[PDB]
Amino acid sequence: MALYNGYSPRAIDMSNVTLSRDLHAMAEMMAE
Amino acid sequence: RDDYDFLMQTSTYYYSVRIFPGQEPANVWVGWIT
Amino acid sequence: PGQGRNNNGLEIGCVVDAASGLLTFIANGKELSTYYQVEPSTKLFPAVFAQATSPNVFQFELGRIKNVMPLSAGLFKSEHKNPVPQCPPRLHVQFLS
Repeated sequence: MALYNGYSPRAIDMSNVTLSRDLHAMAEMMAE
Repeated sequence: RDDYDFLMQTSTYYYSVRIFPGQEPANVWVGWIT
Repeated sequence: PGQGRNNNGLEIGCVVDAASGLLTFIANGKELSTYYQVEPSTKLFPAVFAQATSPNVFQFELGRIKNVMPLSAGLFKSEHKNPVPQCPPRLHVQFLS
């Protein structure tokens, strides 16, 4: 993908993304 | 502007499936089954 | 292409030709090389197999691309010559159990 490569900003509606459950634990530690 | 005569004489049918962002596309399969 | 799905959800469209039996797939406006040829008098059920990685998984859409009949015309006899897409109450999602 990296090889493939007034402004209207359109960011990804990232709320629908969900993490693995270990990833939830990791997010918890890094939030702490 | 579609051709009305072509639309009436055609037999092709179409449906689409929108996979929402955040869902893994590799896990999603689309097509027909019997 | 990749990352063509995070800005907007991925669009896979299924085109069935009931006269020739040619199954072609249109994805994000570009026609996929994958295609299937079926034999006459075959009942094809629209189907999606998915493993949920998000609260929202996917969405059936019953629209029509240019020069193609909507799925309701093929499904229902009374709507055979109706270009306007419809979703009658008979059509409903089923799951294997």
